[PDB]
Amino acid sequence: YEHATTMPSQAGISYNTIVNRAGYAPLPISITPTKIKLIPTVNLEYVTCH
Amino acid sequence: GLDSSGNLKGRTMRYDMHGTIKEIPLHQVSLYTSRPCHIVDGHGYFLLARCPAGDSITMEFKKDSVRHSCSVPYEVKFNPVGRELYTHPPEHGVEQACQVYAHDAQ
Amino acid sequence: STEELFNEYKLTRPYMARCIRCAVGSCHSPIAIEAVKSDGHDGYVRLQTSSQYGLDSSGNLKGRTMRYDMHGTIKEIPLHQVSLYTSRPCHIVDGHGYFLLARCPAGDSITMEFKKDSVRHSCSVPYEVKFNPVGRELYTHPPEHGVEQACQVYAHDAQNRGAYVEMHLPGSEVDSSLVSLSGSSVTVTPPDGTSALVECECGGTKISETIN
Amino acid sequence: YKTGMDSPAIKCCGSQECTPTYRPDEQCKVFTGVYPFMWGGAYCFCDTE
Amino acid sequence: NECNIPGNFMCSNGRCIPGAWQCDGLPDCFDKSDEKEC
Amino acid sequence: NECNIPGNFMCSNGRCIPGAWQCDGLPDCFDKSDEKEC
Amino acid sequence: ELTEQGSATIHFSTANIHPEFRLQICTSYVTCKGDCHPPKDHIVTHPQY
Amino acid sequence: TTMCLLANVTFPCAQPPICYDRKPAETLAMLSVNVDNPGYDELLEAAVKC
Amino acid sequence: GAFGDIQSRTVSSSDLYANTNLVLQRPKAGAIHVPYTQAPSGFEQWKKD
Amino acid sequence: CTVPLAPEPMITFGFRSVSLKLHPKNPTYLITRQLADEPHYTHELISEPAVRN
Ligand SMILES: [Ca+2]
Ligand SMILES: [Ca+2]
Repeated sequence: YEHATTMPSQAGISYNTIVNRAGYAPLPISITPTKIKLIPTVNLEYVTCH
Repeated sequence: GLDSSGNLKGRTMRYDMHGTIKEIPLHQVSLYTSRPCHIVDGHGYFLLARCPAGDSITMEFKKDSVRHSCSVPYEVKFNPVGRELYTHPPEHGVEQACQVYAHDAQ
Repeated sequence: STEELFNEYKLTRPYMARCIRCAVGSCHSPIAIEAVKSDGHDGYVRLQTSSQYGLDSSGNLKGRTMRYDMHGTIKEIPLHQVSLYTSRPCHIVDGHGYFLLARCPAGDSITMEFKKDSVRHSCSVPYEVKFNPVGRELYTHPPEHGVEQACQVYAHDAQNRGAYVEMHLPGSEVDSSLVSLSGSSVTVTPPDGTSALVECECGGTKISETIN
Repeated sequence: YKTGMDSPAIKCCGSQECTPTYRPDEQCKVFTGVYPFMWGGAYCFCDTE
Repeated sequence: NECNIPGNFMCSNGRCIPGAWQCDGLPDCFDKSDEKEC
Repeated sequence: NECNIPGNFMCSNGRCIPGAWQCDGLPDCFDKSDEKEC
Repeated sequence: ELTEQGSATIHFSTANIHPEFRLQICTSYVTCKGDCHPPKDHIVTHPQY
Repeated sequence: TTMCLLANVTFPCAQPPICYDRKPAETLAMLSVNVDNPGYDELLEAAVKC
Repeated sequence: GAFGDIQSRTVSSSDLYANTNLVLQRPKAGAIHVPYTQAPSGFEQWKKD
Repeated sequence: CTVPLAPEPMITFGFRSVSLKLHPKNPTYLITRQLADEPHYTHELISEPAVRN
């Protein structure tokens, strides 16, 4: 059963929802994001010092 | 199955050789269609082998230095059972009914 | 030193196993073929058999031998008595432990066979053996000459690279030739220097680990 | 790939259970009503079970 | 028990041999099951 | 020099024999190079 | 089976998206009214009831 | 380094106490618990020979 | 039966994803072996395509 | 006689449709027919990986 939703990009806060199939019992879905990284593609050119 | 006189003997071939009936053991006789076959048993004029498919059949034995052979152009064919067309029978699978040559000489 | 590389297979023994296509029917065979791997190019397969190679019946080194099991009793022959074929005859290169390196043409099965004084042993398994050419000119026997290309073949020497197979304790093999009938009781004669165990349900539940 | 196989665990007149090793794509089915064989004759001595 | 192929004799170990190999004076079964009651 | 095959030993005449035939106790190369320095 | 003051539960099968039928129970007719919903499977392995 | 196991004795894996021509099944019991070991090859190659 | 039925994250990752449609079958009467059925290797079929 | 056994087809369901992914080991007949007055049967020999809708 294809179910699409949307979650805000904010850590710590639990995000709750359910899935209502039209003649069955509602299925609850919970997603709590903990740590959301962002890792760029990093390319060393040179180092320097004294 | 007969000895060179007329009585029982286990795994032997009996053959005419210019009048004088001779004999050899049956593990000295090889035969092949395309691959080598495997003789199971013999009884009178008939032999039960296990051959793969091929477009001829060659039987040969070897004396001390004289080699004898016969090749005839008879199609030897392989037949699977059921709706999967194997060339060599498998190691496992569902049991199925078939129709093979009986090993005994009954 | 090659003995530091053969030292692993001193720890092990050959065994008998099930071959569905033997010399007459479906037997228990000394030369059961566990696998055939043929992923190199110019015709080189790698059998994993039930026998062992390069070792004699005690556990030392001999050059070209096959060490198989025979109902418990571990026997040997030279390697040039063993032949195998797929559709044409193959050509054995060498062996090391449970493995062998042949030079086989393409076909749909492997049939290893050797011959004793009168008993002929065989094992055929329906494993496809495939032949892989290099480049963009499809041959079937490699040519006399041309140019050279980067191929991958199975190596001709045993050498410790990062790939392992797994050993285990053997189970108990029931052997009939031990139990015999006396006048009124059941006589069990375990082999010399070797324990056994007998389980019966002639009276009640029974277990006894007898030693010689 | 290479399908790894385990050696068959036979209990003579008993019953067995499934112990998961969590290996990849691992299957473990248990078959009753067996009468297995070695080279030295029959292995178990029961007819069923 | 019974061999799958009809004209066969079954040894002690389950190996099926031809029926003309039973009681022939040559051992074929492990522990001679074709050489017991001849 | 070097053999094309991954694991072969090259004789004096250039014939490549496998690596476990070097110092094994049998002559394989013409004039036995494999059996010189063991 | 009927008790004195209990409640009997039956199972039925339909094609109706708004089923409504008179249920005869041994003398009398009671009206059963509701709204059915589409099932979860496309292809099943038993014929139609 | 890496210490193999035969008992509660953390011994160096290249220094075996025993050999295979001495004990039939104690080298085998040493290779029992030492399967999950990054020095299994060192242990075996040092542990067969004297 | 297609590309990537075996997925190891690196070459020596010691954690592989296997979806090979492996099914265990019932052994033959009087035989100790593990029979199985599975879809063939998809890396070989990808080399064939 | 012991006969082989093909791999399990991978059945994907849709509205009034069945798809079949078929990976055969050796060539294998797929025989379909409808359970109506017109069966419309289909006797096919599949030797390669093939999808049949
Ligand atoms: Ca006999
Ligand atoms: Ca040499």
